Amino acid sequence: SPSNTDYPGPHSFDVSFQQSSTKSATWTYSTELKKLYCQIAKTCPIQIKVMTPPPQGAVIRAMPVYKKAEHVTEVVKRCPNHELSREFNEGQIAPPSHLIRVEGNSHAQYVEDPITGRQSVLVPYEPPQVGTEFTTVLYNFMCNSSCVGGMNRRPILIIVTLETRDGQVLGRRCFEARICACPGRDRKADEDS
Amino acid sequence: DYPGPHSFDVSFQTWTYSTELKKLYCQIAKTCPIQIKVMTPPPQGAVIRAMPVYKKAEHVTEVVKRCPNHELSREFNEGQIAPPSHLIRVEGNSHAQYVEDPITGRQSVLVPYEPPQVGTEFTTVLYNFMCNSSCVGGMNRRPILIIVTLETRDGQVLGRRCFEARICACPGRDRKADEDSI
Amino acid sequence: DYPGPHSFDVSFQTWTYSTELKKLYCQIAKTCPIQIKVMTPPPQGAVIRAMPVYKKAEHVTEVVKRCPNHELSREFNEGQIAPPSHLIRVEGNSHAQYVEDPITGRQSVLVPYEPPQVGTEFTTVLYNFMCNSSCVGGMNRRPILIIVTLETRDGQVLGRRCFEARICACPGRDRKADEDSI
Amino acid sequence: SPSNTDYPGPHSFDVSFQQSSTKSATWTYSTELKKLYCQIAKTCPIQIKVMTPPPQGAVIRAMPVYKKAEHVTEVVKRCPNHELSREFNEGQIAPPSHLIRVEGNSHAQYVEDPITGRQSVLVPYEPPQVGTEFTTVLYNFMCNSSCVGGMNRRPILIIVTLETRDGQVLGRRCFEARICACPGRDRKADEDS
DNA sequence: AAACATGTTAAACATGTTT
DNA sequence: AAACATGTTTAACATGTTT
Ligand SMILES: [Zn+2]
Ligand SMILES: [Zn+2]
Ligand SMILES: [Zn+2]
Ligand SMILES: [Zn+2]
Repeated sequence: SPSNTDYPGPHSFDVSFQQSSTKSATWTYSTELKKLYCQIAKTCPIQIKVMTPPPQGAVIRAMPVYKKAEHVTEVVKRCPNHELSREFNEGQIAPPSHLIRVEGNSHAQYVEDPITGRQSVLVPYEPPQVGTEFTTVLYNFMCNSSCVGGMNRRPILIIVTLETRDGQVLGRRCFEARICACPGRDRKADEDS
Repeated sequence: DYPGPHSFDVSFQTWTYSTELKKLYCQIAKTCPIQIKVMTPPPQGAVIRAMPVYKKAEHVTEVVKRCPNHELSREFNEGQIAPPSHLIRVEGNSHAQYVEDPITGRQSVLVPYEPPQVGTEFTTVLYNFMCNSSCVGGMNRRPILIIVTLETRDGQVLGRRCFEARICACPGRDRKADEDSI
Repeated sequence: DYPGPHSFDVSFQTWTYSTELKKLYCQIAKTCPIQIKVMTPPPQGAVIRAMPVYKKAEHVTEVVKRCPNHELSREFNEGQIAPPSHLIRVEGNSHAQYVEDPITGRQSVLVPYEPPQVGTEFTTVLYNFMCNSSCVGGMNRRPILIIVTLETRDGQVLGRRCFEARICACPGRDRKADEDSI
Repeated sequence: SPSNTDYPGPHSFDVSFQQSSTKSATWTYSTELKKLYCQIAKTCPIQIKVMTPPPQGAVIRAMPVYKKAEHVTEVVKRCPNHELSREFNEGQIAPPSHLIRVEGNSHAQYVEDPITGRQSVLVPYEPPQVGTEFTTVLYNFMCNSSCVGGMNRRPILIIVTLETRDGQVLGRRCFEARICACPGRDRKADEDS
């Protein structure tokens, strides 16, 4: 069952979240809590930062997995309802079963591991734009973290991993993901807890 | 409106559409599913171009771009295929290509046509509008309307349909109130 | 409502019924006893068909099936006579037959009519509703109403009655609150 | 982050606002609230009064700065929209980025601090006209106090400072500035609050 | 049935524009 | 000035779940 410990690796790999506006309540992040609260199917900008240029076909794989020990062995797919619902799939090219999607990147390739059957999504690594210090990747989470027949409100967490073009892990960072309806409210309540 | 040889047509099933007002009310940067329907297979490369333009005769000659604020605000731009100036964007299609006319300077976005899915009866396109219908320094609340055109791989027009677009914050409210004027 | 020649009628004695709201509030997959009463013996094969349909004019044309989750979730399906797609089920009757209309695609369930028990005054049918009135990908909280129809063995209608169905989790609460709106 | 406390200084430095007509609703002042309510790009007359002639190159610098602690460190510039909009900049000589402008004075010089990057505008001090008790300076505020991509309705306040020709502060006065569309209405509502 | 978790639906408000 | 148009801010409401 895939590792979830932070491992900076030779390229000082790192992921962070910086707010796209100046509200914009579509999502929010508890650096303190290592939790990302965000709305379903909406877009989440995630900042990647290295300290030294990674290898060649270097890729960034984002994989979802249940937080709690009891479920870790269960794959994380979209609930039956959404995996068919006309919406979010109609003009889509991405596997309707996959939870995690990346928008704005034709090269993005979705993958199901033949043995573990674990779904994940990869994007070829490209350095930041000139004058920019972050490579930004656009993720989309396709099921509330409470879809019955899916996560059924079981905490999950994302494992973004920087890997060599032939799957060797060069770096890994994790954060708990909780896709809902009122990221604002929920984060707030979660913090008063 | 020009149905053309393939009896080209657009229709709609965070946004809403007044059939009889030929007006689309939708929130900014939110996704707009749009239905395309032909009667006979179009040529081969056949593309679907979506172009914005001002409704009022006063302003038709002025190109339609995103207001300066949005145009250069990391937000929505940062990790993006499309140019930050373009108002119309299409999501869910790597083949989608954005184009600026060298002479007219007009911005538009094309997407290669493809028959519907088996059993289906519509070629559905995903459009995103990236500036409110009121951005100062942009549309400055000047009504605009979208011109979706089915064209031949080399730019020959095969059909054209058009509806008024009004991307705001309360498409519901606005639509309703806009329905009160009668 | 069409009483018909046999003065056909439906009535009610985990669920509850607002007589004056013609609304049935009941929990999912729980059992609903429904009372049938005629005035004169119906024909011979005479059947009682229960069909679901959306109350709102907007959606009447759309068939009513179980949401995808329930439709294919071993739970409630595994060992079952009836099709997993069908919303309405009848328990306690081997003769009960489920039917999908080839043309309209509409789902429904029939049960052969039988006079009441001796001394009794009602033909009681046992209905099960298999999806909440709010299942995403199904009724998506769109009010539906049941159409129980007494028909002739060959499908001729002899009578029809109808009540609004709202299968939820707290029929008590919902009913009460739904009674507060007045 | 620039000081905002009133400091009369050796020359009994003072700023006040006296109404140019006898309506004229282009602006208004709540002496009581220390708030100036005024329309964008329109002209605001501000009265300067000393008690003893200031030094030589003595200047009057007006600098904008956010009121609330959370933003004080952020410079105050014109929102992107106005910094390009053909209007208000076409026949203008002043930096389209600058919020505060002074009209009716060729010697007025706009300045961006190389280190802090803070924009301000200076005007050489000149005593009142004969028989007059005030040196009047004409300011123009170039962005609503709600321009998105700019102040985004964040309260700001002006810091007019009397300084020696080589930047030594001889006096300073502050007032909250809220440039809007209906100074009348807004002030009224603000007072019923 | 109580206290709670969480998606759905919108109202009250702030503030520029039109009349 | 009074009304109108519109983005924003915040809340209430509906309903399955948990206790
Ligand atoms: Zn789901
Ligand atoms: Zn804009
Ligand atoms: Zn269901
Ligand atoms: Zn501005």
